[PDB]
Amino acid sequence: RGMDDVARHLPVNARVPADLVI
Amino acid sequence: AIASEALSLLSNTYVDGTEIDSSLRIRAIQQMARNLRTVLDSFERGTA
Repeated sequence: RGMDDVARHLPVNARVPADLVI
Repeated sequence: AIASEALSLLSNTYVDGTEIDSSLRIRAIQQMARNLRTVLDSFERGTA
């Protein structure tokens, strides 16, 4: 997939109307 | 327990400075440090 961050070794949130139960 | 052809790499280097042998030296170092990372808490778990 990347190989680059391993080949060196060797934003927003909206609110929803929901139904919350525990 | 470590296997055959596993500490013989960690003793000396049969080659002269090859990268794959750096990878093959950092793999055995981990296979020998990980077991220690368990047995250093195993004899604390014995007290449990």
